Amino acid sequence: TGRGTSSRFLTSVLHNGLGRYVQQLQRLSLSLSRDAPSSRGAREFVEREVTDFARRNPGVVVYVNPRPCAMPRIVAEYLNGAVREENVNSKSVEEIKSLVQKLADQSGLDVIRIRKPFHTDNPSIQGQWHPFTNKRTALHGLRPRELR
Amino acid sequence: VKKGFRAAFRFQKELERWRLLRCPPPPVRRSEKPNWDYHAEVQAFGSRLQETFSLDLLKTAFINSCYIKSEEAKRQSNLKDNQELFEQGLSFSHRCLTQFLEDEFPDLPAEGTESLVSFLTGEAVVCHVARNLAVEQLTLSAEFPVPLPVLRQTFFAVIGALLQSSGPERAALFIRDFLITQMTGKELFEMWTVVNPMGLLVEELKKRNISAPESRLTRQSGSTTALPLYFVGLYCDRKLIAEGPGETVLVAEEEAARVALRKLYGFTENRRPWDYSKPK
Amino acid sequence: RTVSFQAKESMIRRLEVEAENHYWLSMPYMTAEQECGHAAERRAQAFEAIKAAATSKFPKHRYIADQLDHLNISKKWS
Amino acid sequence: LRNRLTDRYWRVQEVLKHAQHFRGRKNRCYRLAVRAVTRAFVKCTKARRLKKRNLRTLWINRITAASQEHGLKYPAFIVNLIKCQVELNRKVLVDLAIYEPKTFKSLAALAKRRQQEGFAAALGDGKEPEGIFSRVVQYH
Amino acid sequence: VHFASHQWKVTAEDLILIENELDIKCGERIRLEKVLLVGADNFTLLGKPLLRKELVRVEATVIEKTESWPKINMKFRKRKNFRKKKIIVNPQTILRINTIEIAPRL
Amino acid sequence: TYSSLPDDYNCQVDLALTADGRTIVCYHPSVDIPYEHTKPIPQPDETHEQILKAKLEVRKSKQLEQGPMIEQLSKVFYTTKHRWYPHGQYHNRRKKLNPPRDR
Amino acid sequence: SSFSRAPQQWATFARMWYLLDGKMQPPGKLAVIASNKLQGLNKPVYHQLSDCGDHVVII
Amino acid sequence: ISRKWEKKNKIVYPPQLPGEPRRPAEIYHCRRQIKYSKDKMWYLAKMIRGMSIDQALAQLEFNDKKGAQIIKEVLLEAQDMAVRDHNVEFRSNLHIAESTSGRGQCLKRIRYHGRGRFGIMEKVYCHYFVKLVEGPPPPPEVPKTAVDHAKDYIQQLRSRTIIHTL
RNA sequence: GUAAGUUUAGAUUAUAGCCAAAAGAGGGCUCUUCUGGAACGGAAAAAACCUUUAAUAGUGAAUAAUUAACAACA
Ligand SMILES: [Mg+2]
Ligand SMILES: [Mg+2]
Repeated sequence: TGRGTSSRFLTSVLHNGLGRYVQQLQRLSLSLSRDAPSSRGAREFVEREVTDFARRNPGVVVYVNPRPCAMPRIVAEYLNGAVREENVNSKSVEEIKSLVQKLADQSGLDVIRIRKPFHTDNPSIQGQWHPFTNKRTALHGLRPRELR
Repeated sequence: VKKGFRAAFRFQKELERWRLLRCPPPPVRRSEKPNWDYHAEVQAFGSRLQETFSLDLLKTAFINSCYIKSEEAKRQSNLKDNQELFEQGLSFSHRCLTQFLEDEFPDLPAEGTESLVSFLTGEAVVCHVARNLAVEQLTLSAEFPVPLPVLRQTFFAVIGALLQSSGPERAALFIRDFLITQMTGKELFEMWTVVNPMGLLVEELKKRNISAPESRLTRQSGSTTALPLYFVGLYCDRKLIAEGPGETVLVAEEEAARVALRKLYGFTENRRPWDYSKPK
Repeated sequence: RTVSFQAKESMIRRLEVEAENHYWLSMPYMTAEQECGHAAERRAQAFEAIKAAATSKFPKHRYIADQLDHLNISKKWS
Repeated sequence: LRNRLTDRYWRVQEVLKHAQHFRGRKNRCYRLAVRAVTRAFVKCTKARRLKKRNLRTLWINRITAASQEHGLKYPAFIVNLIKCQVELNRKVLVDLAIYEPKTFKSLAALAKRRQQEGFAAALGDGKEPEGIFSRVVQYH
Repeated sequence: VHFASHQWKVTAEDLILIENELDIKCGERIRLEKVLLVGADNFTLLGKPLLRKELVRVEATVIEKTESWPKINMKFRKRKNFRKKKIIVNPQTILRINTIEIAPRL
Repeated sequence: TYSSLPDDYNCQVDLALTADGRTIVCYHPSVDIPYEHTKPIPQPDETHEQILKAKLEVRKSKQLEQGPMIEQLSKVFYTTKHRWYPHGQYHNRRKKLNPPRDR
Repeated sequence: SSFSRAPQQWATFARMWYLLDGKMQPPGKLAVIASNKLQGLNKPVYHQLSDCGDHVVII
Repeated sequence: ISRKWEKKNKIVYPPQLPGEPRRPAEIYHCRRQIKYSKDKMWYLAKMIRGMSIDQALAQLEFNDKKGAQIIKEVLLEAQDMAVRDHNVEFRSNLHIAESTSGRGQCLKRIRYHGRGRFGIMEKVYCHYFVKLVEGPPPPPEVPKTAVDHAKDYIQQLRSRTIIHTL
């Protein structure tokens, strides 16, 4: 499946942790139905947990739209431009609450095979190895068997 | 003909996917699409960065002159520009960026510390930084996608609005976090273009009253083949200052000059890492 | 065949360990008679636990709450 | 024909999406593609374990090259560092040799010296002072 | 630095990926406490097997908490079939190394 | 001269133990190349392209045919001829347009 | 260190020329040294996909 | 059955602005049911690829195959409509961008054998497609020079990285 | 030292094995009797010999089995 799929290297959006950490999630949309058994669990989430989540995360704008609906759905958008969409059909409050927290922590970068765990832009402090390191020089720079 | 409508419904969705790939839709600004409230979006912008802004000032920054022209033309069939804030914001950034660089690299020449500031205030860096902070989404203009000169202007206007509200010390942290970070992993001459590096080196050595260097061939391999390696070292007063690798003697010798210059100005690869630790 | 050097050594090392096993098994702390009855109480208690679990099977309680909670499937915002 | 399966289109696409990068009729014929995909998945699972073993061989190969530049064989270098209470693993040692040549040379001398101390202790017999680098710190 | 069950060669501004949940909020600073070696251009210090707390201090930050991409596990069995298959996804976290400091207490 | 490795090529190794005996200190300054061990640059007679053109001299038949041209190329770069032949359209269309870059 | 990107890469992967003298030596022992350098197993940057061999000259 | 090649002639672009290169004209033409094998027609359609209208018509006039005459007549009609309906100025200023053959609807019959046996016979048909683009034929292919080959080889060597390490 | 065993009620499938190692009996087969086995590692490929308590992610670590062995006098 690796040869059947794309891959990338480990990175961060804008050097997130160097100076100050910025939260990538910026918008949430949740759609509901007033009276539909499928969306009962989402309704309870609005009743109890929606306001508390908004306060703990003040950089995210949350939209709640009751309307005639068949499947409740959540849309998450990020600063780098990614968009993610999830169905919430007939799920419990606990399931939805835990799902939302995962979205907050994520950065919009694609979830695919990552080639290496570690990324460094300054791998060497003493100088990268080349063949001439560890080779002694010679007087007058005479290559082997040169008479001079 | 099978009974049921659910399979027909599913297939309509796939036909939608196929059509999009073949005929990608033209870009649209997020304001047009649903789930948009301008007032709420602006407030989250400030809180996202852990900085406090005055709402009246911040909104003015996003407005652009071209936007006013479009509205009036539609109107025939008040506002207030960000021009004042743009000039103030850009001016401080140039001075603030220069102050950072000189302390870090005092020896480095004046022309150098102008190229780096020009490099870090160009469209490439500013436009790239602006988009990932949502500045493009909140901009008001007559053309979308926003042209880079327009996008760049609105970015510095925002810094100007931050300067007025919270003063110099806060803005200096803002420039460090978002603009100075962009030089991580960048070699000096990648940001500053110098032709004839040897000529510059000779003048610099004269100022400190040092003798002109003597070029010599420290190491050699495969000279007569089509893939040769050369090491050239600049010797001063029979003392080594720099050593450089290259394909040809001329290329390798030029490489030694750049190595020497970097050490003189203290912009080496193994130099002390920049400091973001200070909370003040 | 010829037995390789590795095989000969590996076998010797295992022989040496077993030799020590013989030694440490030659010095019983208690004789047979002293052992008799020294652990009777603990053993008897253990079986009592086993028997109690075996004879404890029975159906489970049924509650009105479980049956009537099914009606919440049609809860709504009025 | 009272009841007929109406979803066969999507059940077919599940297999065929994993076969688009094959060559031949294996990438478009279901009866052939299905056999090839399961063989690929079996290989994918068995190669997760084999990968870890392969990388260790690569590390040992590169370490032998780095040590021999200083005149040391691989067994001597690794063993003596352990006797000095150094617990660096093979993966990190390869990084130092490639990216920290001076630090690697320092470790090369340390391992060589500890080897020499062991040789002296072996030849000399009786009670003699132990080597400076042959002293073991204790924990409790 | 020895962290989790792995050893990492580290420097300031580096990114590290840990393949399990950590219980730390995003944006939080941490101190790595098992350090085996610290080095500079001209000198290096080696612990036996660990350096003392006074000498070296390493700090890191939690940047992202995520999950891995789906991994396919399909045991080898007669009558393998294409649906006798499992998908494994593990939680992950990313740390950015911030600073390394030393003090003159040798 | 306590170091057991010669100090003349890469660096000078000085190894010491702290008083408590819990840390090992390493001092490794670099060694610079002596002036007496260098050669003068041959200023009297250079871009790598010029070297290639002299190597890949077109002398007979103007532009040579595939086969003879490939034999010339293999000698210059010390390869076999098989390296230089093209491939079909199946392999050329599989190639990635934008492979990832690390740093 | 402090080289430009391209010269740094060129230096690391360059190919070296070596000399061996075979007078009175056994051919088998000579082969071991030559095979080591031909494959590139003398370099800490060795990989089977990197083509890191060197030239060997025997007289 | 699909007939899309015909409708391609009815696309209308918006007027070009003054500061823009002049867009060349395009013509699509085909003949649908032909009593000829598509495999045989392929060799004829392949030959005239990339050539100008006059060179194509010259080579067709001296070919002995039955397909050559049919292709020539289709080419002549395409030239006539190009000037008459698609605002082409000069007849000679045209070249063949696309030319290919396609399968048609066929018929099944019986073929007799010698012991009361039989076989299934197909009476085969094919289509022919062309696209004419105004302008001189684009320049031909030039094989890579020895210097060009080498420059690629150095590029390959420069791309190498240290694999599976920090 | 250790956790199974009997009674009651219900229910099929199966009723030809294979190789290694012991002891016999009719004289290489053929029967009878006790023990063991069914690698993804090893013995060159390797159902049956040897190492091996289940199955998961990791660019960690310590080990097991492991086809080779070193022509006269005295
Ligand atoms: Mg292993
Ligand atoms: Mg037929």
